[PDB]
Amino acid sequence: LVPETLLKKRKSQEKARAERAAAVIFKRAEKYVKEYREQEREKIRLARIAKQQAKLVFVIRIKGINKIPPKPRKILQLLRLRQINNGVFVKVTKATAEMIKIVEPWVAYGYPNLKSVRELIYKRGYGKVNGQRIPLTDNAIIEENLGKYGIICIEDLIHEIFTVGPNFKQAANFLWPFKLSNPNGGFRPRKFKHFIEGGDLGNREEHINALIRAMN
Amino acid sequence: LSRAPKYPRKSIPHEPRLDEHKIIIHPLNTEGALKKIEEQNTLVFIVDVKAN
Amino acid sequence: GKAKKKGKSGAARNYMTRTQAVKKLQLSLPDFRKLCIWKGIYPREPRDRRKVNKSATASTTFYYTKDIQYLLHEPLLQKFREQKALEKKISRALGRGDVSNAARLERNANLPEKTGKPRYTLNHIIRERYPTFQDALRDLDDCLSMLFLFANLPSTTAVPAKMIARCERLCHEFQHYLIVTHSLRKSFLSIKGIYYQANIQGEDILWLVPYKFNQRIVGDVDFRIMGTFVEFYMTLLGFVNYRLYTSIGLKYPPKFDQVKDDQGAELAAFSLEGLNDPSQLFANFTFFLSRETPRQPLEFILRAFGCKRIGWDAVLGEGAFTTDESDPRITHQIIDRPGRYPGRIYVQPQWVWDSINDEELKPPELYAPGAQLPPHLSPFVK
Amino acid sequence: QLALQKIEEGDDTVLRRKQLGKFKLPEKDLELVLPDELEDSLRRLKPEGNLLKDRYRSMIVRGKLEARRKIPFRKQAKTKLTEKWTFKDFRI
Amino acid sequence: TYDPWAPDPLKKPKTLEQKPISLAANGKSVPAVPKPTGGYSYNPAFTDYQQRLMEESEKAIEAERKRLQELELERQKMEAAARSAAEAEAAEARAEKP
RNA sequence: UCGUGCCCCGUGUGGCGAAAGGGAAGCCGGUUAAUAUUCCGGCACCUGGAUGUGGGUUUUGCGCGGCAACGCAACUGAACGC
Repeated sequence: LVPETLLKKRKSQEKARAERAAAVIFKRAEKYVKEYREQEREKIRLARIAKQQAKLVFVIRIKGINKIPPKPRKILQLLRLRQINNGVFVKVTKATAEMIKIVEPWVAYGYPNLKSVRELIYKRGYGKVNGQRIPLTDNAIIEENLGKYGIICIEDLIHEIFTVGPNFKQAANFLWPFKLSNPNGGFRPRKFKHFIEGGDLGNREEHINALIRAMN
Repeated sequence: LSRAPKYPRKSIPHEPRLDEHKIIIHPLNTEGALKKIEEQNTLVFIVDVKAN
Repeated sequence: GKAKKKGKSGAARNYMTRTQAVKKLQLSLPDFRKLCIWKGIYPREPRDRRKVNKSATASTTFYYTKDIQYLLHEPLLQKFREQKALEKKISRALGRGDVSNAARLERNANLPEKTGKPRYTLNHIIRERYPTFQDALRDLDDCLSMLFLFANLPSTTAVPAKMIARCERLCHEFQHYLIVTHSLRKSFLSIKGIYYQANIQGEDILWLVPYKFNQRIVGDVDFRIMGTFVEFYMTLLGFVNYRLYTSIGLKYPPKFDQVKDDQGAELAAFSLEGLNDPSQLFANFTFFLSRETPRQPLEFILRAFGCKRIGWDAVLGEGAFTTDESDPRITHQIIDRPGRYPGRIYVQPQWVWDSINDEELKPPELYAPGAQLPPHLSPFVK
Repeated sequence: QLALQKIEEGDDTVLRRKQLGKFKLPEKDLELVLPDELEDSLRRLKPEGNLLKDRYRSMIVRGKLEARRKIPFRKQAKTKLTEKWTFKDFRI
Repeated sequence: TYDPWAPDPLKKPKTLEQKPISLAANGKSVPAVPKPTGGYSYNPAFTDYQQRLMEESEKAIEAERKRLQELELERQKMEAAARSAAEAEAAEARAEKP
């Protein structure tokens, strides 16, 4: 009986228990006609965007049209915005601006401030190691996952994200998409209501920070 | 719900009906009571008929 | 006299179970547990629990009957009933389609997600539960540990984001009072967090703060009852902060700059102005905190022990004395990373802690970059 | 002999045998950095324990509330589904 | 504003003034934040670290010894039950003026 | 914890009505002008409550003995039933 591996086994079991604890209807003809008109409007808008042809933005997936065209679906695939209330950081280039303009009816995006970036990474920060969601509870995870790029701490990660450094792609890919909460869930008469209502298209600029503060 | 009245029905609470000056009236001065004083270490009083 | 019956006096009259207390108060279980936590009703243990209840088990909770009788007169019961009736009226307005009436009635709910404050006001409860300011100062250890823990948590339905922001605001105000009165005494870097010991009006106050990381909300805790504790402690710390600021003759609450807060000023977003020696250990120095150094404890300790010129990297937030690392006015630089400007002392963060614990400046050679640090002793064990 | 037999801060690590609540509190998790995990800097420190769990345990130990377990699913009201009269009386 | 410290029961009952139950074994009141010792430091002294390591090591040895003892007891109980079941099956097979 | 609920049970309905029916428990001696199983002295009992000490039980966890009738200072026992 080696006490070192006994204590190591006890610790491994305790942290395992800790992470386990921490972890057809009828369709209306009006619905059919509305869905066709939505798809024809989306097709016209996408055709117009395709015919027409570095900052930091925060993008939150919101509820929009139920049927999504394949090109916005693929852009949501690469932007990791499948579920509602998922948030990501995006470096603003020409290609990313075109993607954001394409998926505008399903997103709410803007310019996050330093407080929003810091609070998002500190309070809801998860990294993707081995394809798994690991909370950022120490600087060691960042050191062994992004230490080849000179990023050895959470503050280095925040610096890369906020200043949009050379390794912004690596930092944002390491960061898991943020799962933001619904403030309407705390009140029973508005329990089913979505927090962000669609319709306010375009850049919200610095007003995305109100949404981030409310939902983070 | 318990009562939460907007006004008290009685403005002033009435005093104790039976205080000590009404309970004790006067000691008894008869010869039986006077006997009991030294034979029994007992004092005999006339008290109010409602007092226990 | 007439013969007494069994079970009509004694422990049977003395104790009541949780079920009997809830039925006596006509409350729901969450409201009852909330009220018990807020009023200080504690579980009790009878000598023989069968004398109180014949179906009682080892997990049956008992309370004092007199305590439940005292709970019968608490004004928060009518507040609970008024809020329930108002929620019914809001549901009726939403069901009928009166959106303006629903919003107007929702403005009377005083929802924590909108106000940042508890749904129910506990100001009368604070005076009852702390008869003296000394009693409040003696409970400050638990209060500060809970609030400093919850200032770093994500938003839930139990404690919303505006509530968490208010908890952070109250903690910052308390830290500013400690800085301006130089009441901080000891600080310790343990494996669980940072311990702080201060002295306020002759009382020793010790509280533990987590390291700035992601905090795990595990299922082994009752998070909603923790939220009720948070509401009570934030109500207490508001009044404690007001009393201390008025005692040292400062207006309360301090002026708060939302623009600097959104830029990340944290402690620097507060402006303190008047109403209507170990404390000068760092008074002659200019400090520069690097990116990898813990800015909030470093700034708190340096400002409480005398430093007036603290700068840092731009990503650490607004409010630095200087952002240029190459500034010649910088005397000391705190580093924790494995190209040195001459005439500058480069030290690891343990130098500050050891120096303020020993009330004297430590030799900088033992705290150099890449050096094996001296052991960090506990300043509370004699 | 009977008289001499009668003649002959609290520590949260050693608790009393009787429970307060639904269960006796478990032993605390090991809060110790092992020699293979020892580091030489504050930056590489891996913090131990859980402070929220520590506050919850502290309140249970000091007796402000009793230890309860989470109930993930509650028993539902036993009901029976039936078709409404108007939908039953629908004819086409 | 409000600055505190400056028929309904205006007095609290003394049952409320009764102190709460302590779960500590000695019966005394545990502090809300206990004072940390030197062995909990992030960069502790060698003596305190070795003291904590020795205490946790001997506790782990005792726990593993007890666990192996109970595993052996369970194994012996299962073997005795299996032997009794085999004996029962064999007995059933052989039966079938003052 | 979808925290603002869920489960179990069925038996009905209250009061008055006996100083001879039913019913917890006090005897002896003495004492006054006049009361006394009520006063005094001695010696007891019933009902209810709280919480100790001794004794008992338990490492084969909730006693042992007798063939039995049953005994012995103790010697767990809710709902629902007989």
